[PDB]
Amino acid sequence: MKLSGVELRRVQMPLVAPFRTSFGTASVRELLLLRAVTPAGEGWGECVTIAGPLYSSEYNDGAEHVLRHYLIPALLAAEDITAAKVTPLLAKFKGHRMAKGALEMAVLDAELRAHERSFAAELGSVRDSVPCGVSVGIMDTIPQLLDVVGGYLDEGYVRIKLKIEPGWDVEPVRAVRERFGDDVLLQVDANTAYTLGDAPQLARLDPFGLLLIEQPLEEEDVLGHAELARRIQTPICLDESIVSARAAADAIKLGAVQIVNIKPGRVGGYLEARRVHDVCAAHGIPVWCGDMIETGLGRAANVALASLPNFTLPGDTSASDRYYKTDITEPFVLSGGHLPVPTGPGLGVAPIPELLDEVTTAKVWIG
Amino acid sequence: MKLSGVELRRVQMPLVAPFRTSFGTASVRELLLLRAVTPAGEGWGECVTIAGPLYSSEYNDGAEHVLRHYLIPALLAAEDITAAKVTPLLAKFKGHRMAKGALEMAVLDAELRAHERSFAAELGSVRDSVPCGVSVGIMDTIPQLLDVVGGYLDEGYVRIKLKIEPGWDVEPVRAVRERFGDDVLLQVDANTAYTLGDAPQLARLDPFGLLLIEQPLEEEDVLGHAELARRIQTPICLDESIVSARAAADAIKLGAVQIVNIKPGRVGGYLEARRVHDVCAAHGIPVWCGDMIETGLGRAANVALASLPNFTLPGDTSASDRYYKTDITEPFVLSGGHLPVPTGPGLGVAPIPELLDEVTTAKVWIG
Amino acid sequence: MKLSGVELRRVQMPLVAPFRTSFGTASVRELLLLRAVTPAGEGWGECVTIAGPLYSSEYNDGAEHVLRHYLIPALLAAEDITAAKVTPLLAKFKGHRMAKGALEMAVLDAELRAHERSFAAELGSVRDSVPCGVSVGIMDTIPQLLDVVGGYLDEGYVRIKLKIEPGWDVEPVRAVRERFGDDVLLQVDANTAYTLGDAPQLARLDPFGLLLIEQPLEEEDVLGHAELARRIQTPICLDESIVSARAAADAIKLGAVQIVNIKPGRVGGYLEARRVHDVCAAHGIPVWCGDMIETGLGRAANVALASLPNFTLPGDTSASDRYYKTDITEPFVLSGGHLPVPTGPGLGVAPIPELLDEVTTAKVWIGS
Amino acid sequence: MKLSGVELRRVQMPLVAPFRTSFGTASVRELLLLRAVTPAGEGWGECVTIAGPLYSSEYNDGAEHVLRHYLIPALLAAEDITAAKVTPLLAKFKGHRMAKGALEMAVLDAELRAHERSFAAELGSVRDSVPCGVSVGIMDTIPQLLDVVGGYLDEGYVRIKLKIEPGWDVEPVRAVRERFGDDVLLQVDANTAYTLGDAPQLARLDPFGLLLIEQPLEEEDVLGHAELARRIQTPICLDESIVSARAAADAIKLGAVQIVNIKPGRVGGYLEARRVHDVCAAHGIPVWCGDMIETGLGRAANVALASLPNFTLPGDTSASDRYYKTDITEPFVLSGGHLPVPTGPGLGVAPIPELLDEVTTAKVWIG
Ligand SMILES: CC(=O)N[C@@H](Cc1ccccc1)C(=O)O
Ligand SMILES: CC(=O)N[C@@H](Cc1ccccc1)C(=O)O
Ligand SMILES: CC(=O)N[C@@H](Cc1ccccc1)C(=O)O
Ligand SMILES: CC(=O)N[C@@H](Cc1ccccc1)C(=O)O
Ligand SMILES: CC(=O)N[C@@H](Cc1ccccc1)C(=O)O
Ligand SMILES: CC(=O)N[C@@H](Cc1ccccc1)C(=O)O
Ligand SMILES: CC(=O)N[C@@H](Cc1ccccc1)C(=O)O
Ligand SMILES: CC(=O)N[C@@H](Cc1ccccc1)C(=O)O
Ligand SMILES: [Mg+2]
Ligand SMILES: [Mg+2]
Ligand SMILES: [Mg+2]
Ligand SMILES: [Mg+2]
Repeated sequence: MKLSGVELRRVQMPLVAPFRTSFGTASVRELLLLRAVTPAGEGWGECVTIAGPLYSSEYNDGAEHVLRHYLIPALLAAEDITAAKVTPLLAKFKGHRMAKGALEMAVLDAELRAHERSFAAELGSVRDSVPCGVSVGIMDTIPQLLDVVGGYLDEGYVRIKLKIEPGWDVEPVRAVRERFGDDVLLQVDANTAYTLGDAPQLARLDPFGLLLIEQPLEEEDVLGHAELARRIQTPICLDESIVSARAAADAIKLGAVQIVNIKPGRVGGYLEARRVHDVCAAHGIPVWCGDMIETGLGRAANVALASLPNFTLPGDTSASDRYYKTDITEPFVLSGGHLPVPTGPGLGVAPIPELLDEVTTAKVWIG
Repeated sequence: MKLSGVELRRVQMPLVAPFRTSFGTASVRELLLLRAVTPAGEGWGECVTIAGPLYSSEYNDGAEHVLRHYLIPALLAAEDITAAKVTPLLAKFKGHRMAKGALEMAVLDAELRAHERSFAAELGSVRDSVPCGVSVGIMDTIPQLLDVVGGYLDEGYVRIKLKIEPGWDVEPVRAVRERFGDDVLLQVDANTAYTLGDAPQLARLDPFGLLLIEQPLEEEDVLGHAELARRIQTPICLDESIVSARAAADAIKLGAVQIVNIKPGRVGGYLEARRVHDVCAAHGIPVWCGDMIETGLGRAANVALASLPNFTLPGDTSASDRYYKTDITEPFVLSGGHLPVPTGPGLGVAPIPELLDEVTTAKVWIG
Repeated sequence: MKLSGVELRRVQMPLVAPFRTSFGTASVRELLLLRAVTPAGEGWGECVTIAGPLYSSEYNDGAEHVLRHYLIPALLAAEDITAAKVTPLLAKFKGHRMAKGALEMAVLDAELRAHERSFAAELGSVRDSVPCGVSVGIMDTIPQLLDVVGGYLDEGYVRIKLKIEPGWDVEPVRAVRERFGDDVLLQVDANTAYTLGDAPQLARLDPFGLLLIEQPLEEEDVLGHAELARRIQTPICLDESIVSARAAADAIKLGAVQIVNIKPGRVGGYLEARRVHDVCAAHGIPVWCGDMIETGLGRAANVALASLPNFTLPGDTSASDRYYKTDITEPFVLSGGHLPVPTGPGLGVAPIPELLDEVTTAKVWIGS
Repeated sequence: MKLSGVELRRVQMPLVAPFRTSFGTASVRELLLLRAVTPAGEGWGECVTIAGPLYSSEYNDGAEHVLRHYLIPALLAAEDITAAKVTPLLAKFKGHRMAKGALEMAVLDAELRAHERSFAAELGSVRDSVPCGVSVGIMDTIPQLLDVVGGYLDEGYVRIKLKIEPGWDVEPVRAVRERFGDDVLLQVDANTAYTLGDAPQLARLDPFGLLLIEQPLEEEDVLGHAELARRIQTPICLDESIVSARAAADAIKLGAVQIVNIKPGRVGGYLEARRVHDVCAAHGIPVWCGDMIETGLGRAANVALASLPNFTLPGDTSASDRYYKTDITEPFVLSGGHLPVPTGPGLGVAPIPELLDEVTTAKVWIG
């Protein structure tokens, strides 16, 4: 595969409802899409960065910059190229995992389309559909939360994840437990908002039987998570900290984690994500698929990834309409709490050009 | 892919020279080959069992029996089949890894041929050729060893591995070191022939600067290998003990291993072998590709596997003519101490039917 | 003595009731018997393999094959043989523990009959009878389970062991506890059906005061069992994982086990079983005797084994009639919840030839 | 067996040469023999106590007393008796292991004679002869030591063990090494004579390549031995400390021992000794057979014991004439450095009544 060039698009899509997290609130999703062009044809990738460096150090303008002036040129200068070779070709560049991952996705989609092979087949899928949960944001009042939660249970979502932060943890959890009972699969996610000094407050979650607490402490504090685990009954899950398969292995060896959230972009691609899955499986650590409010492109890849054998807890890969009135691909629709795994070549979906154009803010060709 | 049936062949091929190991001597290679037939076309697999249970519990008649009456029927009874799905379809059968691996290889070869994709591309190859060492057997006299070794260094093999056993360890190593010097990459392999009580004898290998000692103790004695490592300077490498990715992770956590030999058949296939590679990479453990004196079918798959990024020590995948005057495939030929990675669809090689018939002792169709 | 030869028999015996486990269901027991012939006399051994490799990698056709073409010829080729020497003579062959154990049993039985000595005396028995529990399979409905359990408590079995699997764990246990109370000795056995990810489901068994959970995870996952132990209150017992005395020592050192199930065939014979017992005793680990639905030959040997001092929990060595209408030997009959330890030479029992012939499906002689 | 009674004999036998140890010197062996009488017939046992409590707390008069007033009556009062049941029948009496062991030996010899079975068969012998070393005492001068050692090497003993103590360690070892070379198997035995404060002195034995140092510290100081092992290169072997299989397991778990000396009387019998062997084997710890200057009765039982599979270092079971001009049984005679394993029923030997009467100093019947 000689790479001819890449099209970078900025896209802006309105959200059905504001999504609030410990780091801020969003009414819109701003993202980067990549169209890799080969002599064979096209492949699509999606960057999971957001507008500013509030979740991790990467952000949309930074990703666009590093892709345009370093990563894409390094691939255009090479002669062969395969999805596997992207990693060594870009290894000299430190970090920028979300950007590398987006690029690897587009290359992989082009490569697999050319062999008429699905993402699911390449990654090692063993099922045709996957059970889906939903991530629910911080709200202004308890009764507004109970409404939203009740709504998603009614749609048939099999698990609820609540965003939490200081001032919004024990009360929402108690309320959800009182209203909906102890059989609902329930977990929480802090996005780094606590310190080890807040252990006694997080220990107040012990009686509610949560599946897990996701990333209570900061990204770099792996040892702190192992300390925290000695003080609370709720199992620790890491997200922000798991930047690679090596990072997962390290965290596991140190007793810092019992369940891992896998997000392809965060780890530098679908291929590294597979390795994270394999490392966790080998240590008996369950994994589940995270979501970065992707369009249908990323959603299609994630649903494929989530059909691997060690994904044994429900993921955040919700139906398109949880986030968007109008997706840019044919949308994902919940059915019996599950999403179906795509079947065509590559991602098994492509942007509907009319819908994509409506939401494109900017476009540039790199050749 | 619906699987139509499988052809089981017994094959017997003479060896250029007797090959002696701590468990016995062979002048011939007896093996099983599989031809998986689909509507799409064919795929080939090779079983790495030997005639009796002297290296592991599996052996040729046992593999033929379990394939024929359990493994193959379970795949024929399934609706849709993929290489990835072979594992869960056969999971209810305990052990029989070499047999399962052979069957998975044939299915994978058929699947990939149909997508016009190489084993190298599927596994994640990052190089076009690989450096090759050679495994050298136990001999009757030191001077006969020095001859053979000198011969293989002359052909351009980049590393020597010596089979060892009680009564044939320190002397052969000292002799090779006195005659060829300290810069030759040199290692040893015991195939389980020692006990922890022999530590003082194995410590006598400390001054010769060996890369490793492969499987000094029995397959089940992982804790003993960790104990042995506290007593000798030579790094421990495991082979027989590494039956899966989980087994590699367990050995590594216990300090029982510093370098891992990967053999696809021993671990239940090329897809598990890839997971062993990934688990070892994530812990910083170098791997290298083993050899089971395969025909060109297995040799092609191994050379592909050995081109993955964490294979950072030379493998035992020697040229065809190290073992055979006449291979059943287009032979592998050493060139600058390297073998080239195959490029066509699937294995990138197939049996030359006239050569295969000369060496086939038996044949049966399962349908 | 020189071994003259060995007779291999395939035997099929119907079960009184279907027996369901996490790995399948059986209405019949298919097994291998061995008759070792020496100048001194005959001895009997029993292989505990089943028809396919669903419990371990070994199975009946595989055991027959490896016995016939490797194990038995290696013993015929030797000069002098004792039960103890069987292990080194067969050491070059990797695995095949059940097959080796069957052959050792037959050689030992012949050796001990010639010295007019019981299995019990050879192994180090300290009691004349042993308390017996029962292993109860998975059923289609909770009320059918309660009926069967109630029946076995009525016969005087001192302990109940329930087979479990995903979808059949917390409910059957709760039901048995509700119907029969908290004083019944109760345990469960998964035969490898769970993963470490199922720890929260297995932790739901915490309030029911089980003695143990046997082999919740796969055979090779010893470190995982140590991890599981830190997450559940029910003590872990290993079965499939304990393939030798070295394996038991390793599991114990890693905190992966608190109680060990000993099955002689699984460990490569009665002599290795004794060593497992002794290693466990030295580390303070209780053991108990497992059952593989053996005929009266294996049952006799197991009852003997179970009379050793560190067998301090009731075993699965149930009475013959729990499994079989007609045993091929003098049957074992429960009495005050106990089975008596056999007293004659060797096993202390032998097949009744007419009963054995009714049930024999194939027979072959292997000699030098 | 109902036990009818036991005959206790005191015996005194002169030694060919004085035997000096860190705890004293002996020119004579004073011991207890037991003759257990059943309806079936007789069996013999031997107590390995010495005259005073200088090696352990047990001694001849103490053993005679405890046997006569506690142990033997407890067995006479029992209804059925087997060698295995001795242990539970005597369990209420604390300690007195050498005494219990002597009684168990006699009962076992009677039981096995009645079944026409050898000690070797009962214990699990896998060889017909065993290699033998010799234990050499402390001497007044270095040149006298070199003579005695040279003599025993000339007879074909395969290993030398030197008794040592403060003032007699480094010099004798150096001298033996300078005279006879580095290939002689050489070890030392301190019988508890050092403290952890003498570690720098014991570290001066590092360069002489000793197989082991036996019981450098006191019986109770198991943790101290583990400390000492961190400070010297010579492997630690325990003798006095290994009072049971449980003790061996404890010592091994604490890193206090690499090699174990088994003495049946010290551990409370041949049946516990077999358990010590099995425990050590399971942990990969080599064992070897000790000697307490027994008569041919004990010697016969020890040679049988030493033929078990994990006895992988030569024992102290020397030929009868190393200690005695005239043994009370048919004597053990070295042959190619080996002693042959007895073959008859029970011990395979019995006292020659005229020789026994010559050396009997006292006799009593307990009935
Ligand atoms: C899509 C986007 O970049 N929004 C916000 C922050 C944000 C994103 C996603 C969820 C919550 C807040 C920003 O950084 O300005
Ligand atoms: C569904 C969700 O909460 N996704 C992110 C939050 C997030 C949304 C959008 C962009 C970045 C982060 C997480 O799992 O933390
Ligand atoms: C042809 C063959 O498999 N021979 C040996 C095995 C063997 C293979 C390779 C090297 C040495 C021995 C046997 O007796 O089973
Ligand atoms: C090339 C070689 O030495 N292979 C095996 C030994 C072996 C050869 C042939 C068949 C089976 C095993 C090893 O790596 O240990
Ligand atoms: C007789 C036999 O081995 N039957 C089952 C297995 C089985 C044995 C014991 C209990 C349940 C199932 C089979 O392999 O099909
Ligand atoms: C009585 C019983 O449950 N035995 C086996 C199951 C089993 C029965 C028969 C043959 C093989 C396995 C166990 O404890 O796992
Ligand atoms: C004869 C005797 O038991 N003498 C010494 C001990 C002894 C035995 C063996 C070797 C040295 C001293 C004593 O107890 O005083
Ligand atoms: C032969 C020898 O050195 N035996 C004892 C010493 C000893 C001899 C005789 C009686 C008691 C102890 C030991 O190994 O420590
Ligand atoms: Mg998070
Ligand atoms: Mg090897
Ligand atoms: Mg079980
Ligand atoms: Mg001593």
